[PDB]
This record gives sequence, C-alpha cells and structure tokens, in this order.
Amino acid sequence: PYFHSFLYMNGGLMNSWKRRWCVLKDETFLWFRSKQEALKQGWLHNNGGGSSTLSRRNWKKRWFVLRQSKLMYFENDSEEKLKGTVEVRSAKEIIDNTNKENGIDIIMADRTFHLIAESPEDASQWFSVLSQVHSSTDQEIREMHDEQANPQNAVGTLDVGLIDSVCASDSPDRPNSFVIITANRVLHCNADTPEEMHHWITLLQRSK
Repeated sequence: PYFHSFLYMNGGLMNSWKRRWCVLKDETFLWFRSKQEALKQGWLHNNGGGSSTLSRRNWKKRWFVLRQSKLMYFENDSEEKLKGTVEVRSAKEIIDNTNKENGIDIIMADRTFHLIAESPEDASQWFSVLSQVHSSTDQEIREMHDEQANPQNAVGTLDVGLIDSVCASDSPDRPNSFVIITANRVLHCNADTPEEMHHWITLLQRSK
C-alpha cells in the first residue's frame, strides 16, 4: 500500500467516533473495523459448530479470519468476540462447491462445516487458501502471503480522484483532526499523532 494506519472517523448522524484501520493503495482510500492481517478474511454464512441439525435459515453470518492452520470466526468484523476455531490441517478434506451454492465444505471428524459466500470468486479464494494450508508443512505455511486488503470487507471506500478538498480541522478537542470533502460526501478523521495527520493530508491530495 501507499500508506496505512488506524484513524478515528465521523459523527454521522449521532456524533459517533470509531477507530478504523485505513489504507490507501492504487488511488483508493478504504477503512475497516480492524486491521486486515490474515491469509484471508471475510463474511461467510455457516452452521455454527458444524451442526448437521441446524436449518439453513438459522445459519448465522460470521466474520472469518484464517491465520495459520487455524480458521477462526467472530461475531463481527471488529473481531471483538471469538465465536469459534477450526484447525484446517485436521480436516479430512476440503470440497469446492462454488458451482452449486458458492460454498466450501470442511469435512471434519463426524461433521462437516459449511462455509457459504456471496460470489463464486469469493468461494474460489476461500477454497484455494483452505486447500493449500490443509496440505502444507509449518514452514510452507509461514511462507504464505497475507491477502491484500479486500474492498469487499471495507466499511467504506473512496477514489482519491473524487476528493475535492483535504484540510486540517482546527478543532480544540481534536488537534490532529482533518476533513475529507467530496461532491456528495464529507468525512472527518483524527490521527494519534500530528505527523500521522499531516502525512494523510499530504497523501490524499493527489487527484481531481
């Protein structure tokens, strides 16, 4: 990426500030609820625990993070509440079902974990990384690259080309706060340090 860091953003319709992990790359500014540091991360509908009794209607959407041989998932993309953990290399096999349901199966001991995505490409990516870690030594795993930040996981995105103005918000309570202004949108940001801010000001003024 060009640059990345955490940033505190907005006050939408209730003056609510949230810590967001932000990244600029290929002229797109994007912000997440947490740092994207994993081989793959994303939302997937799944039968919790690998229950064969659960009905597909009751399959909850969770936030999956695959880090080494451990495919874990959370309640939110904030990764605040760990909901479960599957050790991929202990699976019997992984099955590519992207053509029937945009899904992947992880066949475990007595049960199978169904992972359903919303697109064939997303299902293909998951199957690919899962299939690879499953048949890979510790060394060959520690050698694997973290996926690049996915635009589909971002809370919101912004083409720098649409930026009309990037200015420092001279606010008393937020000395490192700055405003990003577009034709149909305005968003406030805050940095931990003044240099982090000035750096963002510099980087974001490059297009339009």
